[PDB]
Amino acid sequence: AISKNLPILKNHFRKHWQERVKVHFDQAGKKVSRRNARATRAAKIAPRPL
Amino acid sequence: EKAGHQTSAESWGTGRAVARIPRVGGGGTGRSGQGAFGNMCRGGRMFAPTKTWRKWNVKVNHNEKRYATASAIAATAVASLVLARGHRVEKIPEIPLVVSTDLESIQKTKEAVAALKAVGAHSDLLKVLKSKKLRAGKGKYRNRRWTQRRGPLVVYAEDNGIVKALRNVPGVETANVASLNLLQLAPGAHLGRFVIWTEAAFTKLD
Amino acid sequence: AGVKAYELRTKSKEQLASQLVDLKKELAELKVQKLSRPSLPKIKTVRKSIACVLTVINEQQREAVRQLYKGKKYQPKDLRAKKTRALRRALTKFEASQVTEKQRKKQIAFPQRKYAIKA
Amino acid sequence: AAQKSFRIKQKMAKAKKQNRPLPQWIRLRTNNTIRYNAKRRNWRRTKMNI
Amino acid sequence: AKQSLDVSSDRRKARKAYFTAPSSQRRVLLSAPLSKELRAQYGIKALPIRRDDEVLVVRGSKKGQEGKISSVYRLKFAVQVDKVTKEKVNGASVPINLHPSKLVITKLHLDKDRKALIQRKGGKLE
Amino acid sequence: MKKVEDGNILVFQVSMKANKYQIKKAVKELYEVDVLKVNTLVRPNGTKKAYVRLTADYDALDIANRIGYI
Amino acid sequence: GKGTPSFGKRHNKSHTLCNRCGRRSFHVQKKTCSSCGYPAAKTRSYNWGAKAKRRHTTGTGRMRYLKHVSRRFKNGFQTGSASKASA
RNA sequence: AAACUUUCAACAACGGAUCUCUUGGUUCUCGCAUCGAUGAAGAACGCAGCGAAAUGCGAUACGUAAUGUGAAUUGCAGAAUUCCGUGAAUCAUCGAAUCUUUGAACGCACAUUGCGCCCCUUGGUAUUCCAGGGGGCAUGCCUGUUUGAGCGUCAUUU
RNA sequence: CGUGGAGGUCAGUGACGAAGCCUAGACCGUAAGGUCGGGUCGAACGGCCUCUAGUGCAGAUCUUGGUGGUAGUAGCAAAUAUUCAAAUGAGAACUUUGAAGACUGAAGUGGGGAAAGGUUCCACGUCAACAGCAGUUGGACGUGGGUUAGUCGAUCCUAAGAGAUGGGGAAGCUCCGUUUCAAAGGCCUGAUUUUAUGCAGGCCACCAUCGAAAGGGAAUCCGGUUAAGAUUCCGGAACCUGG
RNA sequence: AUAUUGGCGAGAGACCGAUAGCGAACAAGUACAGUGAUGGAAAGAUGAAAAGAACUUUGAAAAGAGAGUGAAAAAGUACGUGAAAUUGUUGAAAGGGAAGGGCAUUUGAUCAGACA
Ligand SMILES: [Mg+2]
Ligand SMILES: [Mg+2]
Ligand SMILES: [Mg+2]
Ligand SMILES: [Mg+2]
Ligand SMILES: [Mg+2]
Ligand SMILES: [Mg+2]
Ligand SMILES: [Mg+2]
Ligand SMILES: [Mg+2]
Ligand SMILES: [Mg+2]
Ligand SMILES: [Mg+2]
Ligand SMILES: [Mg+2]
Ligand SMILES: [Mg+2]
Ligand SMILES: [Mg+2]
Ligand SMILES: [Mg+2]
Ligand SMILES: [Mg+2]
Ligand SMILES: [Mg+2]
Ligand SMILES: [Mg+2]
Ligand SMILES: [Mg+2]
Ligand SMILES: [Mg+2]
Ligand SMILES: [Mg+2]
Ligand SMILES: [Mg+2]
Ligand SMILES: [Mg+2]
Ligand SMILES: [Mg+2]
Ligand SMILES: [Mg+2]
Ligand SMILES: [Mg+2]
Ligand SMILES: [Mg+2]
Ligand SMILES: [Mg+2]
Ligand SMILES: [Mg+2]
Ligand SMILES: [Mg+2]
Ligand SMILES: [Mg+2]
Ligand SMILES: [Mg+2]
Ligand SMILES: [Mg+2]
Ligand SMILES: [Mg+2]
Ligand SMILES: [Mg+2]
Ligand SMILES: [Mg+2]
Ligand SMILES: [Mg+2]
Ligand SMILES: [Mg+2]
Ligand SMILES: [Mg+2]
Ligand SMILES: [Mg+2]
Ligand SMILES: [Mg+2]
Ligand SMILES: [Mg+2]
Ligand SMILES: [Mg+2]
Ligand SMILES: [Mg+2]
Ligand SMILES: [Mg+2]
Ligand SMILES: [Mg+2]
Ligand SMILES: [Mg+2]
Ligand SMILES: [Mg+2]
Ligand SMILES: [Mg+2]
Ligand SMILES: [Mg+2]
Ligand SMILES: [Mg+2]
Ligand SMILES: [Mg+2]
Ligand SMILES: [Mg+2]
Ligand SMILES: [Mg+2]
Ligand SMILES: [Mg+2]
Ligand SMILES: [Mg+2]
Ligand SMILES: [Mg+2]
Ligand SMILES: [Mg+2]
Ligand SMILES: [Mg+2]
Ligand SMILES: [Mg+2]
Ligand SMILES: [Mg+2]
Ligand SMILES: [Mg+2]
Ligand SMILES: [Mg+2]
Ligand SMILES: [Mg+2]
Ligand SMILES: [Mg+2]
Ligand SMILES: [Mg+2]
Ligand SMILES: [Mg+2]
Ligand SMILES: [Mg+2]
Ligand SMILES: [Mg+2]
Ligand SMILES: [Mg+2]
Ligand SMILES: [Mg+2]
Ligand SMILES: [Mg+2]
Ligand SMILES: [Mg+2]
Ligand SMILES: [Mg+2]
Ligand SMILES: [Mg+2]
Ligand SMILES: [Mg+2]
Ligand SMILES: [Mg+2]
Ligand SMILES: [Mg+2]
Ligand SMILES: [Mg+2]
Ligand SMILES: [Mg+2]
Ligand SMILES: [Mg+2]
Ligand SMILES: [Mg+2]
Ligand SMILES: [Mg+2]
Ligand SMILES: [Mg+2]
Ligand SMILES: [Mg+2]
Ligand SMILES: [Mg+2]
Ligand SMILES: [Mg+2]
Ligand SMILES: [Mg+2]
Ligand SMILES: [Mg+2]
Ligand SMILES: [Mg+2]
Ligand SMILES: [Mg+2]
Ligand SMILES: [Mg+2]
Ligand SMILES: [Mg+2]
Ligand SMILES: [Mg+2]
Ligand SMILES: [Mg+2]
Ligand SMILES: [Mg+2]
Ligand SMILES: [Mg+2]
Ligand SMILES: [Mg+2]
Ligand SMILES: [Zn+2]
Repeated sequence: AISKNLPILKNHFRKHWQERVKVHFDQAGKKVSRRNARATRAAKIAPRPL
Repeated sequence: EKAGHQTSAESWGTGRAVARIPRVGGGGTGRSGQGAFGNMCRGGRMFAPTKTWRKWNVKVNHNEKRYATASAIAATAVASLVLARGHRVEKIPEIPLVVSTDLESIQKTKEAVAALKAVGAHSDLLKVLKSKKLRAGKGKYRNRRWTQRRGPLVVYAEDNGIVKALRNVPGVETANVASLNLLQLAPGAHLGRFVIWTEAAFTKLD
Repeated sequence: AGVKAYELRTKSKEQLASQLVDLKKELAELKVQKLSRPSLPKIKTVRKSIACVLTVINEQQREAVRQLYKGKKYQPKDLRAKKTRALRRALTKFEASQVTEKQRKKQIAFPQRKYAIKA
Repeated sequence: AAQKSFRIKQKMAKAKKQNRPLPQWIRLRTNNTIRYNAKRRNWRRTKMNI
Repeated sequence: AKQSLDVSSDRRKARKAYFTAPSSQRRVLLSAPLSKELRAQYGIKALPIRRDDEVLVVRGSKKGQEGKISSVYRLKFAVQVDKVTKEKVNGASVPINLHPSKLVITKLHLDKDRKALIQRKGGKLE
Repeated sequence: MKKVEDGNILVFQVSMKANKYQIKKAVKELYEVDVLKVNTLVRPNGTKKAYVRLTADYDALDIANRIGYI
Repeated sequence: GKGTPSFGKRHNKSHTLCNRCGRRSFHVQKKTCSSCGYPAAKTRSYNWGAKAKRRHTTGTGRMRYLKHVSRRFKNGFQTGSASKASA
């Protein structure tokens, strides 16, 4: 489990990491609603800025 | 992720004249005794069950997308490339096709189609339509049922009704110069779309 | 046929109690018949009829009680709104809108001002 | 049995009732799909575990 | 193409929604276009098919024939015409099931409501 | 029916919730009839049956085809 | 004769029917049901038994009441009656 | 030479691959915040003119009331008054009800359709016994009401 | 080279027949394979440039399913035994009736029950499967009918034991304790003659409850009756408990 | 602003395509095993339409043979296509203790092409 002239790695995957994977699939969606939210707020907040 | 794995199946170990895959517990049911978990077992679990954290998107160097999109734009002149690409343009006056900015203001399909005809797009439009076939795949029942060719792609500078006047005629796409997409400029990675540029749009290019 | 409800609701508290008995006599008899005829769906339309009357009877007795409580703490739990168990124990709008003596003074003195940049 | 509890009798009674063939007119209905009584049951073929 | 965020071109979603639609919805699905005569006469293109309407098959084998709708067989998504039938080998007769989109309405049965329906689609009536 | 001709007994399927008292009164009240004694039993389809013996003042058989069955 | 001849004396129930879950898992001498826990005020379950859990959760049954709560919610828990109209 | 065995084919068997289907599954994303002592989730038993399931319901039982729609339901029988209408429907909606025996489950029990107590009422010549109808009686804790206990302890009696 | 999906294209193939399967017919390739004809079939499908992977089977005592040879073979031989005739029926070694020969030999192959089963009971109908030959028969299939209680049991009582309660442990699911370090309750009648039940005596301090269809225990017998119930019906004659 | 393999409601996919996909596309957490905790299946497709085979005939019947329906019965509620192992019949051939295979040719059967 050691060979060749390779660098030594430190890949911390010995816990059940497959259980705590966050894939930001929702990246586009959260942008949208982020934008949407600001849009309501501007509305709501009358003429004040944001 | 939990599939194939919803069983308390133990192996029976050796000495029972039968191979050692885990087997369903208990009895009175015929499921019982059957090979479990294994990727080769009916009802098993697949080999290396697919994950969602697989990569799906790809990062291209921003500058290289541009190299491509630029390159791609340049091919939509080169009439032979356009020709090679499908795209009925033996009949069109000259390439790049520039068309009056009046286009952008047309708000009626019929009228828009009319224009497109007039400036030479007729035979390409008719090429879609004559081209609609049933997707050969299983794809045809995953919301991907029909098929057909790409029409002309109409670049404008200002949407004064045009993107809407065209949004219903088969295969015609529209694009604001300021965007311009590599996927539309070279569909399926073949260079040379039939582009009809409004003047307005053509001058903005530069 | 089949008795209509909006027709029941004009009959008296007891012109209704009677009609319920008549149906019961009928329905009873109908069942005596049921075991001679090979099929007796007419029976269905009189056991529905009974429901209807009973409904109307219980209906009007509730509207009776419901009113002679209307407007006072304490009316029978089953005329009280249903809502949700939690919804029921929610702070009332009043006891929730409640504002400290020193707070209202502050709210009065400096409230969020409508303002605008640009100019 | 012999001396049974009313609970068990009841259970036994409900069981008598469920023990008849498919009523043959279901077979006639539009889209009818049931060929026969699949959940049928015999006294000397399957004990009903009380 | 669809543009709303509340309509769905999902085939699977559609086929279920068809086959599992309630009696009420099947009524409207079982529409039947009005006759050229009737269209210009009420200014209406089509109508959910009533029972005792008067109709004309304009497709299929029973093309050309006419009669009164005897039942709207909603359960079967099918319409029956008193007059359009099969005679089995044993001479007993059987109603042939007709799709209202293959008929044309030639006289409406008319209600306060039916009139009202026509009025609502911006129609006009004789 | 034999009980009704020969035994002067009306036989009823009768509420499982109801006791010998209540069967007695209910019959009494529903049929003008007077009642001697009331044997009951639970059928094997889980419904209850009343063997209802009338006093010898009344002819149940007579009574039967007044209630309407025969 | 630990086999069949011993099997022949099997004729006394260890569990009867269980009131709360009707399961023939009510251990007579222990006077508790091995499925649901009755009479333990709480219903027996375990997180190592997900299949079991699934066999008995809300929804496996009639939801005689919860059925209607989402409709009721949808309408802001409206009280009173619907009025009238035309056609 | 036949039978037999073997091989190829044709037709016919067995069996259910393949191809084409898909009211299902999977995964992603978006929106939302609502179980229960006002008896939840769950259980048992029942309910249809003809049902054993599934689905629905609760002795008002594949349903009652209401509202929208505007003529069906349909396997057969049926109604027939339900059709220019306070009105069809195994429709939709749902704001009003009914909701057996149960279950945290609450009078006590429960391998029992087991056994009490209180109020109202009816019947039986009955404040006391029996029977029918209705309404009630768990636990911990909070605020309050009332009745109390303790030389814990104050004051007031003559 | 070959498969499933994706972008592009050939305005590709097709109900005048797509795909699939069959075919000691044809042709191309060293090969993976590709192409055609004919038959069967019935709704879709392919070439090329690219993209992509749950992408190629003879094996893993591989997984599921299907099938052989074995083989019309081993076998269907424990429990003494069968026989003649009629009737029925398409059909009778096997059903029914009669005759005969036997058996069990009251420590029963008799007459009842407890556990357990749950309708098998009974009648009518009836043989597709089932009863390792059969079947006209059946514990089968179909359709129906049938289980009657003041006295028989339960229900009451207590047994080993189980187990709430004031409490005491335990993070807690809960564990301990069963009269335990508890302010633990209900009875007889007077007081009422506003009025129904407040207060007048005095007791009584027992301190939950579950736990026996063989322990304890209030009381029914004979005769007759049913296709199938009977100390339960009917007949007659009793007895117990409450009032 | 953050989380969310649960619940209610929605739009999707270079996803799986009935031994796959969730265990369940079906009266599936069913039927069925187990004292119990628990275990836990198989199972979709006639046709556009039942038009689901009137009638005759042999039969105790099931059915067969005719007829009939239908675009088709080379779709008959054993139901689309209907491979393989394996089977029956028919046809052809070979066979002195296996069979199959390689190079070659005889013989039989079958066939492409190319000729003008
Ligand atoms: Mg990590
Ligand atoms: Mg490790
Ligand atoms: Mg996520
Ligand atoms: Mg900010
Ligand atoms: Mg795993
Ligand atoms: Mg082996
Ligand atoms: Mg799987
Ligand atoms: Mg394919
Ligand atoms: Mg294509
Ligand atoms: Mg754009
Ligand atoms: Mg109605
Ligand atoms: Mg309240
Ligand atoms: Mg068994
Ligand atoms: Mg319309
Ligand atoms: Mg149709
Ligand atoms: Mg007499
Ligand atoms: Mg009794
Ligand atoms: Mg034990
Ligand atoms: Mg215990
Ligand atoms: Mg409890
Ligand atoms: Mg010779
Ligand atoms: Mg053939
Ligand atoms: Mg397939
Ligand atoms: Mg199809
Ligand atoms: Mg999906
Ligand atoms: Mg979305
Ligand atoms: Mg639960
Ligand atoms: Mg139903
Ligand atoms: Mg009906
Ligand atoms: Mg109205
Ligand atoms: Mg509804
Ligand atoms: Mg009620
Ligand atoms: Mg309790
Ligand atoms: Mg009780
Ligand atoms: Mg207090
Ligand atoms: Mg005080
Ligand atoms: Mg390749
Ligand atoms: Mg491919
Ligand atoms: Mg794939
Ligand atoms: Mg071959
Ligand atoms: Mg060739
Ligand atoms: Mg061909
Ligand atoms: Mg073909
Ligand atoms: Mg087809
Ligand atoms: Mg490639
Ligand atoms: Mg796969
Ligand atoms: Mg693989
Ligand atoms: Mg290999
Ligand atoms: Mg293989
Ligand atoms: Mg190998
Ligand atoms: Mg193998
Ligand atoms: Mg043989
Ligand atoms: Mg032999
Ligand atoms: Mg032997
Ligand atoms: Mg012999
Ligand atoms: Mg012998
Ligand atoms: Mg013999
Ligand atoms: Mg002897
Ligand atoms: Mg002896
Ligand atoms: Mg014997
Ligand atoms: Mg006996
Ligand atoms: Mg038994
Ligand atoms: Mg029976
Ligand atoms: Mg018998
Ligand atoms: Mg037979
Ligand atoms: Mg048997
Ligand atoms: Mg046999
Ligand atoms: Mg036989
Ligand atoms: Mg029977
Ligand atoms: Mg006794
Ligand atoms: Mg008692
Ligand atoms: Mg304890
Ligand atoms: Mg006891
Ligand atoms: Mg005893
Ligand atoms: Mg005793
Ligand atoms: Mg006797
Ligand atoms: Mg009798
Ligand atoms: Mg007997
Ligand atoms: Mg007597
Ligand atoms: Mg006497
Ligand atoms: Mg006395
Ligand atoms: Mg989306
Ligand atoms: Mg599967
Ligand atoms: Mg499976
Ligand atoms: Mg499906
Ligand atoms: Mg099965
Ligand atoms: Mg099939
Ligand atoms: Mg079909
Ligand atoms: Mg034939
Ligand atoms: Mg055709
Ligand atoms: Mg064909
Ligand atoms: Mg076919
Ligand atoms: Mg047939
Ligand atoms: Mg098919
Ligand atoms: Mg076939
Ligand atoms: Mg040969
Ligand atoms: Mg050779
Ligand atoms: Zn339980």
